[PDB]
Amino acid sequence: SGALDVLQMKEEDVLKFLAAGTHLGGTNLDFQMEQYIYKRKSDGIYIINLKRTWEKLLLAARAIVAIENPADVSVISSRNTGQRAVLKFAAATGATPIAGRFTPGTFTNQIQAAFREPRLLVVTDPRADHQPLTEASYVNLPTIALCNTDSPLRYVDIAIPCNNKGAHSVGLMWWMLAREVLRMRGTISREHPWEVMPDLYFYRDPEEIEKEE
Amino acid sequence: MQNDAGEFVDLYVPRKCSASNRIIGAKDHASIQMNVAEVDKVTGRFNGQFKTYAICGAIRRMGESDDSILRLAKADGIVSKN
Amino acid sequence: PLAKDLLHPSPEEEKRKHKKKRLVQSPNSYFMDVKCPGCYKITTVFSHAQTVVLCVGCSTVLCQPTGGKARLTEGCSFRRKQ
Amino acid sequence: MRAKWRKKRMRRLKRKRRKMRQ
Amino acid sequence: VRMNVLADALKSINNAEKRGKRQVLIRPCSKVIVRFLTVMMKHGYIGEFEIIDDHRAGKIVVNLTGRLNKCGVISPRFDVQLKDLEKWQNNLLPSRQFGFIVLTTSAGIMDHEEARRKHTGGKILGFFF
Amino acid sequence: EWMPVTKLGRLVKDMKIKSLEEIYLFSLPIKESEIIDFFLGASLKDEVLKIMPVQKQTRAGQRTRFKAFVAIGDYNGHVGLGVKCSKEVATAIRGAIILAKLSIVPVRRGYWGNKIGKPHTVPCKVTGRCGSVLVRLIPAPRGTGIVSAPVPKKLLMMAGIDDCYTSARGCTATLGNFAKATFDAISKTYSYLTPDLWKETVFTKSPYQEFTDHLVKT
Amino acid sequence: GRVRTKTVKKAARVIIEKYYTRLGNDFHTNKRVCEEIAIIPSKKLRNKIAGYVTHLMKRIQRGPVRGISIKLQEEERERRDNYVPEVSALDQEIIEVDPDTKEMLKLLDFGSLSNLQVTQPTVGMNFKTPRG
Amino acid sequence: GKCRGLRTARKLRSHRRDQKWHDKQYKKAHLGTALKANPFGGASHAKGIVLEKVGVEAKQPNSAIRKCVRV
Amino acid sequence: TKKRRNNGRAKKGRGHVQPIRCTNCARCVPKDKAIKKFVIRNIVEAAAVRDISEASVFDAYVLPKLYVKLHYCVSCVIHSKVVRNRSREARKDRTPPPR
RNA sequence: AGAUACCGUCGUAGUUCCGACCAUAAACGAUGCCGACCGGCGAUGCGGCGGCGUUAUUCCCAUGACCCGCCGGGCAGCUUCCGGGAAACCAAAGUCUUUGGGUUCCGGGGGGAGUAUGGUUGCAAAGCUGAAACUUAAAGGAAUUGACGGAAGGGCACCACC
RNA sequence: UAAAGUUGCUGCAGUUAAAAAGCUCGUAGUUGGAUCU
Repeated sequence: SGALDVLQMKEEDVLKFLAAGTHLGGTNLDFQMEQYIYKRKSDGIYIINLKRTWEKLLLAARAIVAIENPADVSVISSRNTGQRAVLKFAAATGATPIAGRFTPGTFTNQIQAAFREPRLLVVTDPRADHQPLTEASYVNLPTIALCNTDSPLRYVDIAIPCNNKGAHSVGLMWWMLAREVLRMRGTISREHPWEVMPDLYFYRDPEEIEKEE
Repeated sequence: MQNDAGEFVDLYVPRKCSASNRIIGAKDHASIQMNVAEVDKVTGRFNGQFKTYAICGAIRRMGESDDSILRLAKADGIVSKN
Repeated sequence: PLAKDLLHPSPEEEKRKHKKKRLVQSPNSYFMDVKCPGCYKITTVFSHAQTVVLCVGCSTVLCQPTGGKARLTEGCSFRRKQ
Repeated sequence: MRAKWRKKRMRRLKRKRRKMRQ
Repeated sequence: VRMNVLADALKSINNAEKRGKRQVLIRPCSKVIVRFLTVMMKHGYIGEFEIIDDHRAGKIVVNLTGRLNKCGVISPRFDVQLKDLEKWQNNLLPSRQFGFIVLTTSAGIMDHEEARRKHTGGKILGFFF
Repeated sequence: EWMPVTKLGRLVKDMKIKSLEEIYLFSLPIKESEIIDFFLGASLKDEVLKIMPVQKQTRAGQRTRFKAFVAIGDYNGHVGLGVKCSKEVATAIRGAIILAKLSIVPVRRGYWGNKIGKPHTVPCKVTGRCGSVLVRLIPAPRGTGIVSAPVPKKLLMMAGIDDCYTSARGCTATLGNFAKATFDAISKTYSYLTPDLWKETVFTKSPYQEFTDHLVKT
Repeated sequence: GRVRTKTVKKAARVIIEKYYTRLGNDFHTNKRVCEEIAIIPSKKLRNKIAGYVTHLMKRIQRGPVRGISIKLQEEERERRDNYVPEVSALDQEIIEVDPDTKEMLKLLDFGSLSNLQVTQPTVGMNFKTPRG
Repeated sequence: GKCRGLRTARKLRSHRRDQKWHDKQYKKAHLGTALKANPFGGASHAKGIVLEKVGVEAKQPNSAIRKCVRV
Repeated sequence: TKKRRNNGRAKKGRGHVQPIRCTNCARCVPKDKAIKKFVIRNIVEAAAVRDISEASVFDAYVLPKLYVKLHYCVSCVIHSKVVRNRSREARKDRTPPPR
């Protein structure tokens, strides 16, 4: 942000975070995620300082915007909880998605079919996305990650402190990142709410779609 | 860099980590040079400017790239105080 | 990590430390004015007293030595100084 | 050969030598 | 037990610089440690430092600029004449273009170049580059 | 005809990168030897340091492959080392030449004493390590030449080092470890922070960012 | 003893990945289109390939296949995931918030929100699984 | 570790002097048993009288009769 | 070379551990090195349980169990398949088999 | 086959205690001691400190048993591109050609050989100190691939079986 | 003699390659915290 009141966090954003459980971390804390936690609860749960969450989300959006080829940003999700969110982010923002299993050698093996050379890498969970992250250490790839309290911060350059376990929180974080990136780009304004809503980025269990059909 | 006559005799000047000031090597493939888009103070949009931060692969391996980049952004006015 | 300010530790972190590993060592102990309802004068008791202190105006036990902090008898009002 | 049995042979040799040189 | 507090100080500085830390705590402090650190600072190798006064022996918080490759002590403090200074420079310094051998002479604690300028030998305390 | 496979290869072929030093400045991995042929492929000399027959025991015989250790480099400021193993010696040498091209690093040269002329020696004492083999390069006065074993001498000459003292420790009889240790020592020349490199780095536009439009539109 | 070799499987995958529009669900038509659009040097190989193609068509109708990937499936799935509920599952009238996160919000100057219901914390401190 | 003290010269020199005796070449060249057991007595050559011609069998990997003389 | 960091025993922080006799061969093995099994088995087999329960003068007498402590030496424990060889990586695993 | 062994039945010294000797073990962490610095995590033992809550001393505090943390020493464990190393592996076996914190002991290719000899100690057995002639191109460490195993676990076959 | 950093003060080794005394105590020896313009 930079104390720019146009970039300050809104009441609606705070309510979205509190409803998605974004502020709720885990029972374990990586020593490098200490600076992002407010305080531990009476039941061993760590609360995530959402001011730092917004600060890191804005920093990640700034890093994403400073790539004038949007397809040079790679958005990765191995878990099902963030595959639809990653696809929606790639569609809205113009990035390149990898939803599903990440084939090792994608960044390193020039001969492979899915070989690509992104300029920035964003992942849903450094624990579950450890394979692209490691390959990021081979091709000079900056990395953004949605990190929980116990997330490992190796090869993670911009760590966004948020709950990345629940589907609601993952979808909301990806939606907010897409919204911030678009707002910094110029498309869509900062005045009226975005016409898209977080539930598009969410993940529904197959039983949920069966219930909805 | 300089000889007695004053002309520069180096092949090139390697860049240094913005976090540790140590020289980033020619075959340090885990090092990154990340650009953070600058924003107009009133409109809150990309004005075409950015801040460049180079982090060597050692700091990224230690897991201190996050803290180092956050601190570099804070000192540049990108990140709000506290 | 890698940027900890060792000259200005936060007071909570410095109170968490061992009394000797602090930036400037300070004791965890204290002195208390203790007063008994059956007494007309106060006395000064060390928080970690190793002897059995008796009332200045009576014959009652005031604090019993323990492994660490002494056990002040109930009904006695104790207030820390400084 | 096991080293302890070599040691035992050497000790028996030394005893036989002690009997040699009284 | 602890001997050569300068050795411990320089080891702490070296280990903190290897780790990439911006600051290091040195304890206990001493006049020799402060003079060595000042000689280090005038050449731009460590930058500013602060002496915490506890009422038994000082501590020093040294800000670290990542310009330091190796700071080391030479134990025992061999007495060095001006003739042997070149041999010590060849042994301890990485190059003739940089690196300093610190000596305690009757004129104070100073690098080898200042010792040559003042035309004095002394006892070698250590080196830094 | 070279058809680039990577973004860096496309930028080099399209004359967007003007020297190897812009690639070195950003530590980008070079994965096509045609980039090295483009930038230095008029002064590069190759030299097979060794052909080593290695064997794998099998049920009905020893499978024998040959490992080619090849040093490369124009005798000014650039050197590379490549080790490639194959069932055929010629194929091994070809692969080793390609790998030595892929591993070419910039060599920093300095002055022993006073700084008249061009740099002639290593800027400082550097040490390379490979499997118990320690190779130390020490700056030497002008005109002394390379005071070393033949194996490190070949690499130091191909690196453009005019004169240098050396020390070796360990099992230098293993030519591969000796060569890799002296290559490490040579490559550490530019990674050494000397006081002339204390000036703050002025960051420039990376090749992938400064010609992103060209990559998109080509 | 009716496992399909990787030749048949790979050829069927390529045919399905390139020529989805032409083929159908009846083996006696898949074989004809395959022999039309491919050089299959044996009748038996063509029959095996067409049979696995029919099996793959029976596989795709019930859902996307792991080994099958064409642009048409991608657009159809993005159409399928173009689902947005009437009311957002996120924002509702009352959301529970613990006292500690309430203090965190009051630090952020968002502690005066009325959507927040201050729930009580856990009665005890039993959150570690027994060790052993 | 080794003693590094300004007054350890005697200890260091004594340790070096004792440990030199564990070097086979130094002990050979500084004991006198090797010199007294050397048939040449420390010389490079020696004159002798041939007592007989002998044929010494080569070591196991090779097969030959090396012609030598007892002098 | 060292096969195990603990040397195949649990003698950390002491110098001597009292020995025990192997239940199979009576070999002397340190108590922390021996492989210990605690078998709590029904005193009658699953075959004889039907006849024994049918012939019982009580109703729901519940047969008593048998609590046996076995201390195998390494040779006997390996021969009896109570433990078996493991790969160099899998040797480090210390969770008991699920059973 | 032979068994001067393994297996079995007996069974002396011994195994036990007291006093006097002996001073050796794969006496092992095969890793001297003292000191500083250098990652993380969860446990556990002792002491201390702080705190929701449960339980006992019929009820109040104290104190016990739990629970959640912190601090200090301790036996350890997991993890890590700290760094090291020939590697195995080691948060020490790291802070080592960028080589110096203090100090003791001790090694110098393999055998001959811990032998001969002298000295010393012991009642003895033996302990400590301890060579040389001669001989030899290798012994050896770690790891890899095979082959093999009277090692384990899987799989296959009417030239295997049911 | 150098090579031999295979006698290592510079400058070697001692978990497994040769090697830390079984273990403490202890005199000589070696080494010894801050501080005085």
